[PDB]
Amino acid sequence: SSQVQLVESGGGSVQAGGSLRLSCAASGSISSITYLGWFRQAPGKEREGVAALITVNGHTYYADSVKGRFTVSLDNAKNTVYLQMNSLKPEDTALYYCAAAAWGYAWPLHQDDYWYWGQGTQVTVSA
Amino acid sequence: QVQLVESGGGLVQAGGSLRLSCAASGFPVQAREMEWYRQAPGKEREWVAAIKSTGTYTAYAYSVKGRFTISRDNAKNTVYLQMNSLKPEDTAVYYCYVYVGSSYIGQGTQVTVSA
Amino acid sequence: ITNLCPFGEVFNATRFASVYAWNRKRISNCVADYSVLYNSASFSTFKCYGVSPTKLNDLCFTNVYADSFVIRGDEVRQIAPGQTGKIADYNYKLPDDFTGCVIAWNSNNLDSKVGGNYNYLYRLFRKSNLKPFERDISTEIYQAGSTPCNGVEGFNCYFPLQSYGFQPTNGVGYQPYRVVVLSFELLHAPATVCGPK
Repeated sequence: SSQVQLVESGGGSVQAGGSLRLSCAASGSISSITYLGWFRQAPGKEREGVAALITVNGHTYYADSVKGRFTVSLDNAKNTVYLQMNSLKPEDTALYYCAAAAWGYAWPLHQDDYWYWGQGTQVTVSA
Repeated sequence: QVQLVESGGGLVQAGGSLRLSCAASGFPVQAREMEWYRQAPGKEREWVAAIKSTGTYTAYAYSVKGRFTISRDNAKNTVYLQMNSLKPEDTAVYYCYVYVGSSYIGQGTQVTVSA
Repeated sequence: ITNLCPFGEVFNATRFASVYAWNRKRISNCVADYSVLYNSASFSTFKCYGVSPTKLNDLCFTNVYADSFVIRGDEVRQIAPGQTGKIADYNYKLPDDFTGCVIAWNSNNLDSKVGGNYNYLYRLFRKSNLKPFERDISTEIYQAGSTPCNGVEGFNCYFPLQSYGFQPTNGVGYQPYRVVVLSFELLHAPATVCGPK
């Protein structure tokens, strides 16, 4: 629904070893947001969790594949959550979604929980 | 109606290999977790392995990890259990299992490993 | 009120129940601090239904129930209203109108063992689905064929329980997780479990 609105930006094409920074701006019922997740999906594959942040305390979770390379962070003033993606590799190529939840937190991420979803931003990493 | 049919068992020497198959009907194998159990007469049923397409995709019992590999062919709607380095303690009836609104388990296939 | 609620006895219990024999502890006449649990570093799941998790300390209930058990990580999502699967259907069932929270954490370093831990069990076979908050600890032989079993495990006569065989080198979805379900009960009696102040 439209209670929480998420707009992503920052995706694009980069060579292996480069970096990107995804942004996700939240509006609407923002005080209800308990949890922010970054998912990614390549066509035909699972929409998998990449990273997550608990809004009450800023605690973060990361998938094993991106630990040490990705960082998720929140600017409360701008109500914007960020995914800094360093040392990118072709395996990171996917459509990346920002998602917001109000029911608490759950790691690993599962898309079948009730989420508010951004529109998705493509990341394409070339060898 | 859901059905599972195990094939591939037989008599093998220790150190040998066997490829078991589980032919599924009534549901897509890629849409459900599917599992292998095994049981020898007078012994407790033992969980062997699992495969699915979300979260952790495969898993194995401690004593078969590194020797067995579970896989899936969507087009043939079949799950396979490749068993290498077989030992006499692997002798058992092997059963394929799925939960689709209720529990389904096949008739099984006999595996016997001589020393 | 007066004394804080004994949540430590639930979350820090050394032994946890098998899911088929899930444990329930009633909590009443105490001050409940849910925020200190929610804000901690302790849990990988803290998901609520019918209440906002960040305002739990603002609420008052007649009783609280704390159910606890161990399941696989990728089974934690069956501990929710409206779910199906062998856990939700044969082991522990939440009602559609559940009001409460489900809390879980990875317990691989406690409940898995080199060689496999066989102590934790789940029900694999049952004639029908559990009612919400029902418990079934029977070990009657399950008659899968036309021939009666007369209490003997054997051909088409299944022992209904199954060991998880938790072992530490599988991925987290097949590792053991400890689960605490907090049910918030509001009757037509005064509340005895409120947040602080």
